[PDB]
Amino acid sequence: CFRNFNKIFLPTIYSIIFLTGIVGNGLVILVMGYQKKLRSMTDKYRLHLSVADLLFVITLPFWAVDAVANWYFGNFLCKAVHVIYTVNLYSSVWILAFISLDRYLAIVHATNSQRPRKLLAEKVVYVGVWIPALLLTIPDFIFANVSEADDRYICDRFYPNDLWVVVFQFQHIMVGLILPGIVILSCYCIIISKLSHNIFEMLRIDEGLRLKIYKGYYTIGIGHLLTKSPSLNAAKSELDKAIGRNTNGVITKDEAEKLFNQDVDAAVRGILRNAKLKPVYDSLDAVRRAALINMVFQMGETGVAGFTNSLRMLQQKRWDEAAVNLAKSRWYNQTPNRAKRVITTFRTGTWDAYKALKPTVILILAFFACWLPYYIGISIDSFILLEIIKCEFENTVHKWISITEALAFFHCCLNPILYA
Amino acid sequence: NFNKIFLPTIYSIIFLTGIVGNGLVILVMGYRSMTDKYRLHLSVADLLFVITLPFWAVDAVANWYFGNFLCKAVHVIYTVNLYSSVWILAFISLDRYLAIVHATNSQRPRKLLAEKVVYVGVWIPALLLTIPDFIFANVSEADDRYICDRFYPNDLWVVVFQFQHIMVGLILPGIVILSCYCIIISKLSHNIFEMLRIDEGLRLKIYKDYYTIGIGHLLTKSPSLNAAKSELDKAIGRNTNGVITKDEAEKLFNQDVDAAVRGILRNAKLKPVYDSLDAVRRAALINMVFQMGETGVAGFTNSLRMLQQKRWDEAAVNLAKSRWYNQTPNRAKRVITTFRTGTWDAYKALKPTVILILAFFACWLPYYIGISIDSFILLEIIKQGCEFENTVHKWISITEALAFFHCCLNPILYA
Ligand SMILES: CC1(C)CN2C(CS/C(=N\C3CCCCC3)NC3CCCCC3)=CSC2=N1
Ligand SMILES: CC1(C)CN2C(CS/C(=N\C3CCCCC3)NC3CCCCC3)=CSC2=N1
Repeated sequence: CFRNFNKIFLPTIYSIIFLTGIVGNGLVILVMGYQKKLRSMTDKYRLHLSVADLLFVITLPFWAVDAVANWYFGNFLCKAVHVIYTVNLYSSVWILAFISLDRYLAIVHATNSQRPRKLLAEKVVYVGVWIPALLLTIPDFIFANVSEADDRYICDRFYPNDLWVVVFQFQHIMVGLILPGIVILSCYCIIISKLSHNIFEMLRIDEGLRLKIYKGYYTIGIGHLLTKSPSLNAAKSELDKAIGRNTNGVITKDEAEKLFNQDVDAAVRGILRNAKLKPVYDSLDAVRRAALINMVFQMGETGVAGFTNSLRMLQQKRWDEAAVNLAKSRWYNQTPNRAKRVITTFRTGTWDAYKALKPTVILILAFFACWLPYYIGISIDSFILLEIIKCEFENTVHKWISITEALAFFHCCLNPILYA
Repeated sequence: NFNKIFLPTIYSIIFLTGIVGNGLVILVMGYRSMTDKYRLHLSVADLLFVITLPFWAVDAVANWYFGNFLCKAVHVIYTVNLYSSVWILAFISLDRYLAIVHATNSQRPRKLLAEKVVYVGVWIPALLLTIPDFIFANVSEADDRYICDRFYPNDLWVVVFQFQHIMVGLILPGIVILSCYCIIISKLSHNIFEMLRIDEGLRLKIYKDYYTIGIGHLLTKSPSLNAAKSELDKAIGRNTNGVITKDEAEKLFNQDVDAAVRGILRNAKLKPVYDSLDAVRRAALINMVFQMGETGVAGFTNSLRMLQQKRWDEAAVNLAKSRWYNQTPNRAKRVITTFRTGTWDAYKALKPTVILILAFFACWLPYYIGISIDSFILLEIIKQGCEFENTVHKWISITEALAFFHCCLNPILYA
């Protein structure tokens, strides 16, 4: 086979990203870099991400000049462009891994374990993400050179065997996607598990945990209504029907968690069906979502849906207005302290009655979305390389790899785009 | 040629030691400590591999006689064993981290991890990684002998799998093991801070008799604050002005503990006692050195005897008879309880885990040196020619079989 339809259209893509990326990241480093005021730890990591992108976007006119006609830059700049691309390739994804780590420490070890969150943001990021990637750039400092093949000069990495190619193109999948990707997905699974337990701890304080059958109808665990029927043996049959064994009126703390988690999912599925509740729950955050779930566990789907003004105020982020409006209700004088805690939870968004993770989820997912078509492409090239699929299809796939790598560069002008 | 005599030698020993060894381990807990239950998973993994070792010997001595199907089966059993063994040890490290660092926070997810996660994470992904070996291993009908091994389409397929092997087999499990150990070593070294914090007290200002900072750290014996600040400024390098941070106090405490351990390990009476003691009981001995000092603690000749003899109830009652106990009861009562129980109750086994993991990696270490050199020549960095190239290939052959002893170090671990 042999190695240009998208080569005068492709340089416009580097230019769009250079113009958006330089202006975008430039004003972020202008705002963040010289400011002292409102700094959640993720903003410090975002500055590291913005500086990494800014350094790399400066390299884009070179990519565009190389794509249009030639490489007039020389030996040193061929190495520099290649080293700046590698540092931005590894640091970016690893900054998101350190951002995901920060979230794990913020949700799981909030008070349980003092911050190492300060150390990762102030010092570790330099020698744990910056320096390794700055040293991983060494094979590109010498193997990347200027070729004077035809009157047209080609600047790229010239290794010696191919067996040197796959060992580095595996190092790229490992350090670039496998190692940081695991960290991010681990945090995203540990959090949602130990965050849907805070709902247990919130409702244990409010509804109460009873391991034996109590009443005013027959009840078990975190307020699980078994039957309205005036018969204890009928309550046993309803208990054994949805738990497994013939328990006989007594359950345990660990197995009580499961029963409650089933009622949480049933209420969540119900909220996602209610015309009034569905948009509000989708608008709210984890803690404020749990405060609304708490209300469904007490009033019910219809009971919550009734609070027209407050639900609209919760949907529109008007916290103090929603809390004041909710205080002027039937519920606030029915259960003064349970409503006091829930209202103040809706007011602040914290567990202070006993930290936003949502923009982080968007940032990582958008980065994953940017690089996804390139990963879809690169795999097919590796599939044809191993002789799994079969020359016209080979060079046409290479074409999409060129455009997807350039469309993936949009990840640079996104961290600044996130501030909407 | 010598490998026709030396490989069956290494196979025979490892077969007998491995079959009699792992066999016992299975039948013991075939009908409960969670660090053992994984050790049972290892015996099922290792015994299956030892069961295939006569095939290795027959095919090293003479011919492959066992057909195409059994060629694939030996390749799969080897692959399963390669990935399960190392990943069980990762889960062993993971369990200890949850047992030491999250002793209460994450109480029993270990009960699930050892019952459920082990099959979805160690067994299933290893048995699904057995697929390339199931396809590519076949019997080559060669001229004078039949050869059993994997034959891939191109040299690229070789690289893809022979590097995948280093990730899910060495980099990924090793990265888990090392990080777990790094956090355990940090939590138990933290834990001693909390002990002395309850006993010698923590503060960021000074006191006198004797100017002191942090957790009973004597700045100067001289009655001059200028010298107390001068000692403090130089203790943590940076300018202090007489004040330090809680996190900064740990740095001074670790310096005080490590220097005390450097004292104990350079003392003939205390070194055999400290080496024999566990993490919790080691901290209790250190606590005593912070109160009495080397010479003072080394004086309890009768007490130090039972501490290194695993007779706790005998040592505790003997120590309550000393001058030290009645003169200072509260602290001494709490330290005696530490030796007696091995728990932090006054304020989980770790050594077999560490030995098992170090012994496993030591077993595999020479093979990794040999496989490292072979990859250096294949990639063209080293150059002596083909003479040392076969010497390296002779090394890999011997070191790979010599690294099967890993199957043996689980039942042998009961010593
Ligand atoms: C991975 C990589 C850095 C490698 N590469 C490549 C191959 S090198 C290269 N130019 C540049 C890539 C990035 C650094 C500067 C040279 N080739 C040609 C040169 C003539 C015009 C078309 C592209 C294209 S896009 C890309 N990205
Ligand atoms: C990684 C691997 C399984 C690959 N391999 C090999 C190559 S296959 C093989 N026999 C067996 C190894 C493992 C499965 C059964 C075939 N070769 C020869 C046949 C001629 C005499 C020496 C051994 C030897 S030891 C080893 N280790």
